[PDB]
Amino acid sequence: CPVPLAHTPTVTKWFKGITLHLTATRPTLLTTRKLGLRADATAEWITGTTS
Amino acid sequence: FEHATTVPNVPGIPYKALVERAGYAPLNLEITVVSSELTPSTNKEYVTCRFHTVIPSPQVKCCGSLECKASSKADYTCRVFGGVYPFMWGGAQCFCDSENTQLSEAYVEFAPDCTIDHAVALKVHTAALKVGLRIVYGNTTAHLDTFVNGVTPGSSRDLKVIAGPISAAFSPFDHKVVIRKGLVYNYDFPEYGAMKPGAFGDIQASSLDATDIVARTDIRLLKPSVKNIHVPYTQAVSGYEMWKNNSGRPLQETAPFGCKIEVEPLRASNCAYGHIPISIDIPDAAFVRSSESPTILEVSCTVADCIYSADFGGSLTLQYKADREGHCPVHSHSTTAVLKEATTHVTAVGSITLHFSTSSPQANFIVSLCGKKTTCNAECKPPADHIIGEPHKVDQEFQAAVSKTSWNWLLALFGGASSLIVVGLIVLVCSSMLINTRR
Amino acid sequence: VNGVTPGSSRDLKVIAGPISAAFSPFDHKVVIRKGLVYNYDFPEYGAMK
Amino acid sequence: FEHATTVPNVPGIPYKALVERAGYAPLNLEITVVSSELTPSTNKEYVTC
Repeated sequence: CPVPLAHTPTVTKWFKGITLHLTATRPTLLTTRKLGLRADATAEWITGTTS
Repeated sequence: FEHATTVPNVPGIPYKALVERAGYAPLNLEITVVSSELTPSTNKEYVTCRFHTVIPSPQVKCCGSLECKASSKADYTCRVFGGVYPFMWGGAQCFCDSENTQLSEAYVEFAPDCTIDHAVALKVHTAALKVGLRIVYGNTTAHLDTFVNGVTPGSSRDLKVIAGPISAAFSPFDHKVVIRKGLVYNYDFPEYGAMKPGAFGDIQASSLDATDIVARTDIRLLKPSVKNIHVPYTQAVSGYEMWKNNSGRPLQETAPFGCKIEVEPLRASNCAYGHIPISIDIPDAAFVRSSESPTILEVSCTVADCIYSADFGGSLTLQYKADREGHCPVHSHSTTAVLKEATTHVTAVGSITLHFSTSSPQANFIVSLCGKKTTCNAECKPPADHIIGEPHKVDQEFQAAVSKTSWNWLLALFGGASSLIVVGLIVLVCSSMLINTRR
Repeated sequence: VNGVTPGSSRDLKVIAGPISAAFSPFDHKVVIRKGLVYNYDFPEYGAMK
Repeated sequence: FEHATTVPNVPGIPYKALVERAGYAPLNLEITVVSSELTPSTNKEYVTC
């Protein structure tokens, strides 16, 4: 089945931290995890446009 | 001759080593972890899914009671009721009034759709790491897959490669895990036979098609009440669906070390954790005699402006004097720095240049060409770009994280304090002896 | 024997455990042959000697 | 009334207990391990011959 692909998030790079600018007119799942000793995984349903 | 070295368990990183079978010239060796497949040992504890509560049409009797004959059906909990006198579309279905009795029978089976969306519960046991390695040594190269246990020779071609055990053992799966639709969740599912209503594993079986179904669902039946024949009953919400709503986040979004998670079979792929001990009895036909190989009378390291970063942000230039033109191996003998190139066509006399990557702000890494060794030395500046789409190609250590000049300053401060207290000791002893000699 | 599973039979619901010992006869590695079984440190899969 | 008692984990041996409840005469309670089935989970590693 086809699934949509919201406009790729515009990254912003800064000291040991990245900013994701996101834009999705419909609820979209964002998930991030560190590849380190601990995952510190987090999940968030973004909506609209936000950072 | 077998060489051995630790290799960073980082997929796609072309870690390099230099072999030194001194009876022959050095040879460039790259141990590249193409992929990893850490596979846990597991068994299907039971399948589970949204149960379907079959309520077979009730048995009726018009002149006596009915025994609640037990059945092997899952969560079979039938009850007998008097005073039923039920109707049907046409009318009453019994002869008498109170003398009639009814048996309401209900049990559960896997819903037809369960065939697809069934949560295979699995217990997880210490996973054995397997890795697909691409090895290249001189012009010769080979690819292989070795289970990283430290005993099996997952040899390919002539490479007697052996790998493991892992420097640090890690399994992303908890002791208990469950797979759903190819998603996977670490979850303390109830053991076989431990079914509880309204929770995961309320219905379980050895396999979805198996008759060995057991279930706990709080299924209970009320006494028929409406004029029309009926079997009003209640049950906890399907525990599988309840867990579905509150499943949390799957391990594919939560495993550490960047492990990708693949199902069928359950395994962790391209995970990056610890170091892999590697030994390789490379075919000695791959060496070339030191006398037939090029060798360099002299070499010096001049490093250009270099950036410490994950990519090859450093660049250096090597002048050389060589006995004969050819392809010398080149490698870094220092763990803090790694070169991009591994071999270079070299003339009788000229200048080689090499791209390199390092994490240390200093450049005191011993580059080697045809086995000759030269200490590079320079300041590398911090990276201008905070983020790059590639993992750091090297680790770092505090002994090398301190910069040359910062290290000089810190040691000068401690040297000052130590020398001052030394002066104190010296003057105390000297003054004591100066007094007592004439006291 | 986990301490929870109700072995409900007729009107008698019962729970049992945990066992007073974590004993098991089977060693970590076992091999079955013709119905006989032997605890034995066999080499893992992909390990052949 | 959830009576609770330990039982010697011995098959065949009939452990006899007595429940003592305020309003009622004691009730004989004999509990016997007729069978036991200490089964560990296992997975086929490989077959050999």
